[PDB]
Amino acid sequence: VFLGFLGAAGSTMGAASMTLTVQARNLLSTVWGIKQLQARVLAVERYLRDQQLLGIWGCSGKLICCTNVPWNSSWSNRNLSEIWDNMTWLQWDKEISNYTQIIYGLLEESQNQQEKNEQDLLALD
Amino acid sequence: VFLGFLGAAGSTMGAASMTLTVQARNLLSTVWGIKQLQARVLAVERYLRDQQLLGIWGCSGKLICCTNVPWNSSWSNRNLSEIWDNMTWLQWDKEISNYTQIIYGLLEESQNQQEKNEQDLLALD
Amino acid sequence: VFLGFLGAAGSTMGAASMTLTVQARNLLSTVWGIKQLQARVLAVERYLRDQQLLGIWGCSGKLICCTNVPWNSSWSNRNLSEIWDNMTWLQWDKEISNYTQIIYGLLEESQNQQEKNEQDLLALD
Amino acid sequence: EVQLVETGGGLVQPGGSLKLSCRASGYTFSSFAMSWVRQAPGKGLEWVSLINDRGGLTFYVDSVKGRFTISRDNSKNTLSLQMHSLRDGDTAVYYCATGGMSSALQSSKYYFDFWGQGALVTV
Amino acid sequence: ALTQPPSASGSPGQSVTISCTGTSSDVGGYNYVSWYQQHPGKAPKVIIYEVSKRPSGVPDRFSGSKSGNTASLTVSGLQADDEADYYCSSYEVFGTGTKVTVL
Amino acid sequence: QVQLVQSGAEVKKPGASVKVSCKASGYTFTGHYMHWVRQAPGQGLEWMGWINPYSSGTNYAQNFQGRVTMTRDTSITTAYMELSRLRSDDTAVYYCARAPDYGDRWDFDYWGQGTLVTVSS
Amino acid sequence: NLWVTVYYGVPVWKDAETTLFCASDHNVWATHACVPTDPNPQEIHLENVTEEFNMWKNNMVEQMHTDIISLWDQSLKPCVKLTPLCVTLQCTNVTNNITDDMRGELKNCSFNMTTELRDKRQKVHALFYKLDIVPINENQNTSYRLINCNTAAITQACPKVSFEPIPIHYCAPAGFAILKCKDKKFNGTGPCPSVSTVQCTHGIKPVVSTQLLLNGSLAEEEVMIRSKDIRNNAKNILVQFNTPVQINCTRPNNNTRKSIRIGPGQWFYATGDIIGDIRQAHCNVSKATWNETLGKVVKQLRKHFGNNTIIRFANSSGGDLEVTTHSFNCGGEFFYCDTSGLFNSTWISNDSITLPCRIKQIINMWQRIGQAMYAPPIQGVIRCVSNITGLILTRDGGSTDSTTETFRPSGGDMRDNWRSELYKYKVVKIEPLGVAPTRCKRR
Ligand SMILES: *[C@@H]1O[C@H](CO)[C@@H](O[C@@H]2O[C@H](CO)[C@@H](O[C@@H]3O[C@H](CO)[C@@H](O)[C@H](O[C@H]4O[C@H](CO)[C@@H](O)[C@H](O)[C@@H]4O)[C@@H]3O)[C@H](O)[C@H]2NC(C)=O)[C@H](O)[C@H]1NC(C)=O
Ligand SMILES: *[C@@H]1O[C@H](CO)[C@@H](O[C@@H]2O[C@H](CO)[C@@H](O)[C@H](O)[C@H]2NC(C)=O)[C@H](O)[C@H]1NC(C)=O
Ligand SMILES: *[C@@H]1O[C@H](CO)[C@@H](O)[C@H](O)[C@H]1NC(C)=O
Ligand SMILES: *[C@@H]1O[C@H](CO)[C@@H](O)[C@H](O)[C@H]1NC(C)=O
Ligand SMILES: *[C@@H]1O[C@H](CO)[C@@H](O)[C@H](O)[C@H]1NC(C)=O
Ligand SMILES: *[C@@H]1O[C@H](CO)[C@@H](O)[C@H](O)[C@H]1NC(C)=O
Ligand SMILES: *[C@@H]1O[C@H](CO)[C@@H](O)[C@H](O)[C@H]1NC(C)=O
Ligand SMILES: *[C@@H]1O[C@H](CO)[C@@H](O)[C@H](O)[C@H]1NC(C)=O
Ligand SMILES: *[C@@H]1O[C@H](CO)[C@@H](O)[C@H](O)[C@H]1NC(C)=O
Ligand SMILES: *[C@@H]1O[C@H](CO)[C@@H](O)[C@H](O)[C@H]1NC(C)=O
Ligand SMILES: *[C@@H]1O[C@H](CO)[C@@H](O)[C@H](O)[C@H]1NC(C)=O
Ligand SMILES: *[C@@H]1O[C@H](CO)[C@@H](O)[C@H](O)[C@H]1NC(C)=O
Ligand SMILES: *[C@@H]1O[C@H](CO)[C@@H](O)[C@H](O)[C@H]1NC(C)=O
Ligand SMILES: *[C@@H]1O[C@H](CO)[C@@H](O)[C@H](O)[C@H]1NC(C)=O
Ligand SMILES: *[C@@H]1O[C@H](CO)[C@@H](O)[C@H](O)[C@H]1NC(C)=O
Ligand SMILES: *[C@@H]1O[C@H](CO)[C@@H](O)[C@H](O)[C@H]1NC(C)=O
Ligand SMILES: *[C@@H]1O[C@H](CO)[C@@H](O)[C@H](O)[C@H]1NC(C)=O
Ligand SMILES: *[C@@H]1O[C@H](CO)[C@@H](O)[C@H](O)[C@H]1NC(C)=O
Ligand SMILES: *[C@@H]1O[C@H](CO)[C@@H](O)[C@H](O)[C@H]1NC(C)=O
Ligand SMILES: *[C@@H]1O[C@H](CO)[C@@H](O)[C@H](O)[C@H]1NC(C)=O
Ligand SMILES: *[C@@H]1O[C@H](CO)[C@@H](O)[C@H](O)[C@H]1NC(C)=O
Ligand SMILES: *[C@@H]1O[C@H](CO)[C@@H](O)[C@H](O)[C@H]1NC(C)=O
Ligand SMILES: *[C@@H]1O[C@H](CO)[C@@H](O)[C@H](O)[C@H]1NC(C)=O
Ligand SMILES: *[C@@H]1O[C@H](CO)[C@@H](O)[C@H](O)[C@H]1NC(C)=O
Repeated sequence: VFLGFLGAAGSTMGAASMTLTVQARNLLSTVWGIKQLQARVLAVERYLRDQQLLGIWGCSGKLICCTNVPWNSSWSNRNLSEIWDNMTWLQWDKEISNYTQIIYGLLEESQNQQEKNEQDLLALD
Repeated sequence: VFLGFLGAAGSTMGAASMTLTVQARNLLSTVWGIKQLQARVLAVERYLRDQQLLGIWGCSGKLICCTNVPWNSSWSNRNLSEIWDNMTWLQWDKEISNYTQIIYGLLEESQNQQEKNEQDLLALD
Repeated sequence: VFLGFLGAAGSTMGAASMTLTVQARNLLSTVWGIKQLQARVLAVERYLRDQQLLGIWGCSGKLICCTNVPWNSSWSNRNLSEIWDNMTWLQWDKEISNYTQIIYGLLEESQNQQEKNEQDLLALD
Repeated sequence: EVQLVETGGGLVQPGGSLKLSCRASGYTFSSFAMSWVRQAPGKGLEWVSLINDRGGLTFYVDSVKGRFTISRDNSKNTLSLQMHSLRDGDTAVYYCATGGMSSALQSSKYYFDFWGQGALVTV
Repeated sequence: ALTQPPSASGSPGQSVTISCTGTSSDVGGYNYVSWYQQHPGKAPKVIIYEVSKRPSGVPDRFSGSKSGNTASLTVSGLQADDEADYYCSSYEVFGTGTKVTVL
Repeated sequence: QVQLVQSGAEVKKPGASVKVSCKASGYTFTGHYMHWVRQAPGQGLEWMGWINPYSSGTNYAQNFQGRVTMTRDTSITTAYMELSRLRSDDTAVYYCARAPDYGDRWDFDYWGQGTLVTVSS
Repeated sequence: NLWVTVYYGVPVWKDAETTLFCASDHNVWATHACVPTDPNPQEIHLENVTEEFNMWKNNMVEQMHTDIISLWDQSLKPCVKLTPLCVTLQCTNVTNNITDDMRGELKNCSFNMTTELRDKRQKVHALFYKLDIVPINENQNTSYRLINCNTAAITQACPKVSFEPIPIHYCAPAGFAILKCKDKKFNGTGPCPSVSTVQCTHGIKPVVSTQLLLNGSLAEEEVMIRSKDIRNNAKNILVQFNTPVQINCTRPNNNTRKSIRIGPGQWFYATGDIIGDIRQAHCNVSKATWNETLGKVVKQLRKHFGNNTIIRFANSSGGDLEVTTHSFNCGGEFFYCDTSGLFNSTWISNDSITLPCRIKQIINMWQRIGQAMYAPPIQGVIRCVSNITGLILTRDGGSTDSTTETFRPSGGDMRDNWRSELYKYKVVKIEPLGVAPTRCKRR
């Protein structure tokens, strides 16, 4: 499982988006019998929290998920070639750390809950 | 995350159904280093059990999920206006505690497994 | 919950595929207060790992999941009647233990990631 | 008490881009779905478009599906209809009405309960 | 403060009723009224607790109720092992005592 | 088996002190209030007081306040009641009784045998 | 017509009992293990919610009781054991100038103590209080023993561990919530129409005391009288004040700490001597403030016992020293103060008070078996200012006069003290999953 882990860390975002399963499979597994257990418990919570995010968004069970949130040029004005072909995910995460929680809120609030309510109302027509 | 938690506990079920993400995000996180760890483990199991229910039903990854189980007037004869507009979720849960496991069984047994088998058979046509 | 557990272990695979929820619901729950806690933690990890497999495949939230991996006669030349009507799951698992990781790799690599990328490209047409 | 009052109606040429606006009062605007229904001078009633209570789901007849755009503002209590590429067949009195659908949490409202004065449109 | 008749009497097969009367007002203080049976020579045993509950192992014959200030026991099915002293209690007050004579 | 075993009968003169013990067994001693109730021969039941065997706190009836002392020992699981300055009418059967729980209920589930104390000249 | 719709995230809860964890801003209550607190903790008001609360069945009190006892044992575990101190003591009366209040309370005891070398002994002398020393024999041999030597082993408290109570917060784990009753006239039990949800409780100082509640919470408007059953004299009455009464407790004696090496790395801390005169420890309360506070308490008790009933306060009728006196820990010293002048009054419906205090250095906290603690002396003079925020009273039963009610101090069960702070908090578990009819059908 470990093999290939973080190998595309220095690759472009496009090239590094085809190895998502390699990172995904590496997120899940005498006081030293307690502390290690705590670490195991910690890993589970982190995994579940990320999965919870994917579930409050319409992204449950997916590694690549398309959404209805428009991109804002304030978050980033770079082209697609300057993000996917000429840029790595670490650089992108360093720039967009500043805006992550606005995008997360837009993902959580407007799009998924309005879409879910609209499916609730279309299903009773 | 905590902010707004249980705020719609006294609101109507309709008004309180638009805040589901607020409760959903608050379900997941020296003998005192063990007992607290047990509590953390306990929370995970509860979360997973509820998610497991949603998965055995056709509701995985959703906060609002529509099903094929007809409502039975024996469970409740109240109108929709007397449930969603003039009633809270605590009152509803107190009345329908008596019938919860019948609805859960109907959700688990007839609808999801028959639908899943019917998709298994439609996919081979 | 326990009632009916593994009851179809000796039944045919077809008959034993209608009781999947019974096994699914039984996977989730002083040094003896630590060891038992470790066991609980262990169960969670196993559950999550299996769920993770189902998520890296296109099978999240499903107990029966159809895929795009063709069956290979090298894995098994038996008919459908000799698998579903005249055979149990333990016998099938004993034969196909030898081939499980090839099928798992084909499930993980070609079909789901190519399908996910193709949906990523169809959604922007 | 429910008072629907349409405006923006008048005369336009083929290819015109005409905007009508229906103002509502006397009831909770955001709690009801709204529709536009048209009546040609010499014919009966024809349903044109439907918008839900939240303004997120819109439905149209095939004959206007790519030309008309129903919209609503729930703070201002204003329903609106923007018609582009108006055709000779679109000459009619347009009425705004309350009803046509409801959310899953309400009773069925598959009918038009309240109606407007009407607004003449001559293409 | 919990007056009781001085004596009561019954015949084998029929039923007897003992009454306890409280001088004080109702003031919802009579929720916890217990009854005791003192076979001569021994220590009292509890027949009713909280007006109309029975300790496990007590026969259904003993059964009391309440009405405002008053509160009563009913020994229905009187035998010959009912020659005891019956006392009503409200917390610390004890009843005055009724000697139930079998006939 | 829950048991309460009291000391044997005693003969006292007026002006003396008498101390009656009650050994408890079969339950958690600190979890139930201990009550002392006396019954003179031929008369009804008279409640004397209670002791909290956990906190050691006591409560005496007004008839006995100033004369009666109640104590406990959790090491040997024993409750004690001492009456000073006995009088002629003080002759009675002194019972210890266990409350069904921690001071909420006054319907005494278990009683001791009863210690007969007679006071005479 | 209607179909089952599943909702996840439903704001519904059930009564629950769980293990609440800790938050706090060389301490008895650990504090390092306890999680650090978070600034500006969120409080959310639940509008249109009425929730039943029972203080008298609140598992937060039982958990706090267990946690404080366990923390005390954990603090005592690594400290020096004083088992060698069970030797014959030769005690005489102190020869300094001693006030009559203290004549015979403090004894000068000499004994043969061990040293770092197992083949040597030292002749040493320490000052001990009379409430910690027992005559070995009835005869006047002047040979005495420590009070605990026959029944329990004694451990010295670590001098570096402060006995000052610090506020602690009890926090619910994920999936659970703490509901706080915000009604300001809440009698303890029943529906609460004004409810909020909190991450954690307020800062609760686990102050250990009897008969008086110290450094607690005040009632918002009026004195509150809370009892599980006000007609049951076997249950305690918790009185919560709306204004604090300031109490000033001092140990006037200047004190020294003498260090005696009893083992290779074990030190025993003796009082040694007193510089200057010897005076009795005592507490002062304002007479007028206490008298108005008692007037308010009587005014509130008449709401339960009658407008025309006489309310009398009298001293404790019995029990051990911890419950017959106002016991408390301040400055590191344990005071047992005589409250017979606080509760000495009849109230018919129509300066300062000095409470003498005795000191013990050998303490058996709670009522554990076979474990006692020696309290090392504190150097200097201890001056302590505390707020009295409530009382624990017991009503005299078996009264032969129905026109008068008599109340006496009680205590000794610390669950009644910590229930005076946790009375407004309830723990519930969240039930986020629910079903309801809607018109939406699955395709
Ligand atoms: C109710 O609350 C009040 C106010 O918080 C509280 O009184 C306070 O008590 C503490 C601890 O006894 C006092 O702090 C001490 O003050 C003296 C003054 O000289 C210092 O010497 C002390 O420090 C020495 O001891 C410490 C260990 O205790 C060592 O860590 C330190 O190095 C020193 O050796 C210490 O600071 C505080 O001054 C009072 N406050 C007032 C206003 O009097 C009271 O105790 C609480 N009541 C109860 C019953 O708990
Ligand atoms: C306690 O007793 C000891 C002796 O057992 C006293 O110590 C002696 O005190 C006198 C005072 O004049 C000194 O001269 C001696 O040298 C001391 N002897 C030792 C062995 O130290 C001590 O002072 C007494 N303390 C009190 C407070 O009474
Ligand atoms: C590193 O960059 C070079 C170009 O400089 C590229 O050819 C190579 O594939 C990159 N490595 C990885 C692991 O993507
Ligand atoms: C983009 O962000 C800015 C603030 O940075 C905001 O004012 C603007 O409305 C946003 N644009 C869109 C289209 O959401
Ligand atoms: C977009 O592409 C052009 C191509 O010439 C490049 O020079 C430019 O830097 C890019 N712009 C941004 C904002 O990334
Ligand atoms: C966000 O702000 C930080 C400073 O607070 C800055 O380092 C970062 O680069 C900002 N974002 C962008 C896109 O520059
Ligand atoms: C509480 O009820 C009132 C009507 O009595 C309503 O206006 C208010 O919005 C409700 N509060 C919440 C939080 O829903
Ligand atoms: C509704 O419940 C009753 C029992 O309460 C049952 O007999 C009846 O068949 C149910 N109706 C439907 C339509 O499932
Ligand atoms: C349904 O609505 C009517 C409207 O008049 C109301 O009076 C009635 O109580 C409701 N019925 C039920 C069963 O809730
Ligand atoms: C279910 O039964 C319980 C008593 O067992 C009762 O309290 C509850 O209200 C019942 N359900 C309904 C809808 O009344
Ligand atoms: C076991 O096999 C027999 C036929 O030999 C069959 O009738 C029976 O149903 C099987 N048992 C189970 C549990 O499937
Ligand atoms: C089946 O497996 C064999 C090896 O066992 C492999 O060579 C062959 O290509 C596989 N066939 C298909 C259709 O994938
Ligand atoms: C397939 O079915 C036939 C039917 O006659 C059976 O005899 C044969 O064994 C089966 N073949 C395999 C490969 O399982
Ligand atoms: C796989 O190989 C093992 C021996 O390594 C053998 O026991 C097993 O039966 C093989 N698979 C099949 C289908 O025979
Ligand atoms: C010593 O003090 C005691 C008090 O414990 C007293 O009774 C005794 O008389 C004193 N003896 C003297 C001064 O000799
Ligand atoms: C200490 O021991 C000596 C003998 O070494 C003995 O005479 C003396 O009395 C002892 N002292 C005490 C205070 O017991
Ligand atoms: C609180 O009020 C309830 C009734 O709502 C009552 O049972 C209880 O005794 C009251 N407590 C006090 C101290 O008055
Ligand atoms: C206590 O005595 C010491 C002796 O050094 C002195 O420094 C200190 O000031 C005295 N303290 C008081 C409060 O008198
Ligand atoms: C207490 O009051 C008395 C009154 O005489 C006074 O002398 C003493 O100093 C006071 N004590 C304190 C600690 O304030
Ligand atoms: C207690 O001490 C304070 C100063 O710390 C003083 O103002 C107050 O009057 C004193 N109270 C009493 C009752 O002596
Ligand atoms: C205490 O207050 C009461 C008010 O009820 C008053 O009658 C009495 O004189 C006061 N006593 C003192 C000493 O202030
Ligand atoms: C209580 O006061 C009386 C005098 O009224 C006294 O004899 C008795 O010893 C005191 N009790 C306590 C515990 O202080
Ligand atoms: C109690 O009050 C009486 C007067 O009723 C007084 O003589 C006595 O000194 C007081 N006792 C105490 C201990 O303050
Ligand atoms: C006593 O109460 C007052 C008013 O509530 C407060 O300011 C003060 O800090 C409190 N004192 C202590 C020692 O807690």
